[PDB]
Amino acid sequence: EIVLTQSPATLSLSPGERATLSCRASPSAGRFLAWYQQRPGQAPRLLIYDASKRATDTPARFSGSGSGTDFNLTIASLEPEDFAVYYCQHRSNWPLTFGGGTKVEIKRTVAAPSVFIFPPSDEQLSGTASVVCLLNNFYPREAKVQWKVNSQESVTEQDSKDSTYSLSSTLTLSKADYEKHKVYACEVTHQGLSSPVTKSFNR
Amino acid sequence: DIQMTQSPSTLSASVGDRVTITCRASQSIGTWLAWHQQKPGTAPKVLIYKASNLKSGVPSRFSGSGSGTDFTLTISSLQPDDVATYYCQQYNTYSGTFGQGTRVEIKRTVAAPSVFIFPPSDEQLKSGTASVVCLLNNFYPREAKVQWKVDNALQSGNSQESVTEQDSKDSTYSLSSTLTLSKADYEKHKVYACEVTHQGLSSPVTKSFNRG
Amino acid sequence: MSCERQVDRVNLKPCEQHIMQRIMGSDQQQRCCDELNEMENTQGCMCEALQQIMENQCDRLQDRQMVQQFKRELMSLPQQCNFRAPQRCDLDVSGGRC
Amino acid sequence: QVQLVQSGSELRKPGASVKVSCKASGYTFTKYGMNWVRQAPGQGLEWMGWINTNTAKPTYAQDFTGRFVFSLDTSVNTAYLEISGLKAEDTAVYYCATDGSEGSWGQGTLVTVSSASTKGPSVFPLAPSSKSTSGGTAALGCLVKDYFPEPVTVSWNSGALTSGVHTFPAVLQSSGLYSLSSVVTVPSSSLGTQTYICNVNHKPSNTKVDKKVEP
Amino acid sequence: QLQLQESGPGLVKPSETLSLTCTVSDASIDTPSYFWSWIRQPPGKGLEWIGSIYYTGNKYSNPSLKSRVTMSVDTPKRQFSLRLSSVTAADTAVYYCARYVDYVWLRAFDIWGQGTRVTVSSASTKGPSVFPLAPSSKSTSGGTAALGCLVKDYFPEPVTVSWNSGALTSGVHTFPAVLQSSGLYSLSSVVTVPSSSLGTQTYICNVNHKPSNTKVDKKVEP
Repeated sequence: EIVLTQSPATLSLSPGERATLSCRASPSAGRFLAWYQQRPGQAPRLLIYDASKRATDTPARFSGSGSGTDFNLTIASLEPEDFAVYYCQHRSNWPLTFGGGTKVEIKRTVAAPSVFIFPPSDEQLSGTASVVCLLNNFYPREAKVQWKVNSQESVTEQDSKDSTYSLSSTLTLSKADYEKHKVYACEVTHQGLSSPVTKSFNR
Repeated sequence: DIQMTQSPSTLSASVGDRVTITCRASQSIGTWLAWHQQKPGTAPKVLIYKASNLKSGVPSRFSGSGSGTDFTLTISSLQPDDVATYYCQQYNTYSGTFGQGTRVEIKRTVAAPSVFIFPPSDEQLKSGTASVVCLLNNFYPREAKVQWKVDNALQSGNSQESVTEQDSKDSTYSLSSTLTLSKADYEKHKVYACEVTHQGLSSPVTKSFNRG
Repeated sequence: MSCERQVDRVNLKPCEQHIMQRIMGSDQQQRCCDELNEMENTQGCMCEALQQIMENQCDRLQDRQMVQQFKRELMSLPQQCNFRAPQRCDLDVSGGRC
Repeated sequence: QVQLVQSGSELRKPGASVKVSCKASGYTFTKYGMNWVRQAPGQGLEWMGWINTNTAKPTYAQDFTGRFVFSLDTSVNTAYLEISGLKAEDTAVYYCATDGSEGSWGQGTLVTVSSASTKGPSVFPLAPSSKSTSGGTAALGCLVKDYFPEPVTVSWNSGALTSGVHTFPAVLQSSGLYSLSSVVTVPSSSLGTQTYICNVNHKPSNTKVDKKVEP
Repeated sequence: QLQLQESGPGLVKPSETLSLTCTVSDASIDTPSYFWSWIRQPPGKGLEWIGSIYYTGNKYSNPSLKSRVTMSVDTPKRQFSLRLSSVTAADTAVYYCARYVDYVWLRAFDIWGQGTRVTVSSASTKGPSVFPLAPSSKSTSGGTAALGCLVKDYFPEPVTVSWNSGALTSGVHTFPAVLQSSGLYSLSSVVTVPSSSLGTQTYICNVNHKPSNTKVDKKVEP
């Protein structure tokens, strides 16, 4: 019944900046509108309900405002724990609807990616070899994984308390193609690094 | 504690008469009262809920009224099949207790009993017991007397009585008296008689048989 | 005014309809508090209002289970409006003599 | 169509327990609470208390505290009454009942508490007298003797003969067994040409006896 | 101080009905103005309300899902349930149970459950295989060493990984699962630790797969 059009994904914002969130209800939602906070892998947490009425265990930096049709959620002093997707919810009428969600990101120092390499460990005994590269605590999400000895699978961790993402690149090979070469190189071009970094193992 | 005082404990009336049963509460129960009808051998049926609302299937001659402490159940034209016991019942938050009940019987014209005497069966006599049964059929009023006479000797403690419910059509009563004797005692005497006294008979009627 | 007169001024139908909807399974809840706000004092004469809501719906309450559920909603209605619940509402006696 | 169907009759020894079921249909089980009513033989109705069918919380009148427990199974729409430490005075018919416009009565459950055991009846004929009123009514019947517990059902001619039938209340003989008689008044000329049969059913012992009653 | 715990299968075949049960730990089901509700969230998407139910059965549901939504409340058992019929791939989501409060100044879900991941699929459940990831691999360069475990070939989601039975929780990174061409998920969980700690502390990864009820513990050694 009532559509809740939210603002787009807020860009990356450095801590201490001002973040505003917009939610619009095509029919007037009145005073009944709530804001939810959802960190990754967590259940959404109630943040603001009614108008400008913060919930318990909610920091003072969070505040709400808005008339029936327009609503605003503002984080005065951005903190690294504020990385979450925020949803606006209404119960003006019995059909309950949620907003599309506004995911905020935290801009921090460009940092640098710590790199580690893991060889296959006795999983070829059904012979498959998985080689893994660990990129730890790098800020810029743009990162390159080159597997020089192409089927690599890559999974990236989301933001954190240090606001730096972590990247894992898994290289799956068969045991016959695992013994083909003794040197398995792992080169990352980070663009936040001084120069490309290479990690390798023998056999 | 709220007390439910049902006023007529028993009630006799003629067919087509107006009949009123009153329930009075020690303190206000405010429309939280129901009227139930129970005939012997059968479960009760709800007549009235909320002290004035007829339940479905209840004849329109039934009627309820009142609120607070005073409630009445009315039968506009009493019918012979209205013979039953009627109960008020509070169903408020505190309690659900019933009234003491009102037994309703029909007043009709006097009908003399028809008397029958049944000798013991041959099958039962093989078991060493003789049962002699006297039947009074379709009499009114209920008050009847049955005397067992064996060789013109009054019997005491040898008989058990049983009265049927008032007929839902005839408004009459039927009674059965069973005289129980041992087989040895049964064949000691030959004349077994049943003397019956009722208002509908000018003189007592005795039914007898010769056996034993 | 007297407590009985204050209740007669306001329209409690949104309150009765809000409670009955929950019991039997535009904004009645807001209008109920809006109509309860049009009183000289809410802390006081609220019990008579709460009793009168049940009185106007007793004919639609079929048994003591429904009455008990209705009483629970009435005692929670002040908290629904961000009010203060009165400490002397004798709804049990009034609910058995309606 | 609101219906309350209860479990069948029970016979129990003193000190044992009984559990009466009451199954509800034709309405929402959790909408209205369930009442329980006891009726001792020949006495009035005593309200025992009620159970909240939504929260399962029971409420008891004082005379039925302790040994009487109300419970229910909402998934089956059944309320239960369980009586422990049974005494002879607990012999009664127990009803479940609901209040309101949809309120109804269960058919009732007879709980008999006795030290005696189930015994089938013997049936003897009450043969009509040979000296019957020609052109008038004649009486015949059957004697259902020495059975326990109650009830006994008597029909005539497989239920085809109902007019003029009288079945008297059972009497508790000094032997500890019940005995009733069932009679029917028929045309005198109908005897001999017509066969009158009494159909005696004693469900507790599951005995069916058909007895021809002839002069 | 109430808590909501949802239970039910994590795998539902496409033609069948999804059934979930939540247990309230406060006996607050009977309490007025509380609507026990369900909320689902597909991966890669946002929250969607699917319905709310009162302790008296007074219920409201999403209009686009009402035809297939059935809810019930069992007050004595402190439980409410959701039945969703004729599931599609669109019904694959993490299902939350929450308590909706109906006040004029509060119309929101104040407390949520942990969330049960339900995926609809015709494939059968398969438990995970766990392999170590040796730390440093005989070469230590910096003062911090990294180690991990590879959880491979399991279905369906999710898999929970903890280190040292939850004692080690700092520096831990469990990466999102990826779907391989075989139809089985896989992930890696790694944790960075000082290099002087190796040989004095034992690192054991605890892998839990509730869809298969499989628990496996693997220790990682240099």
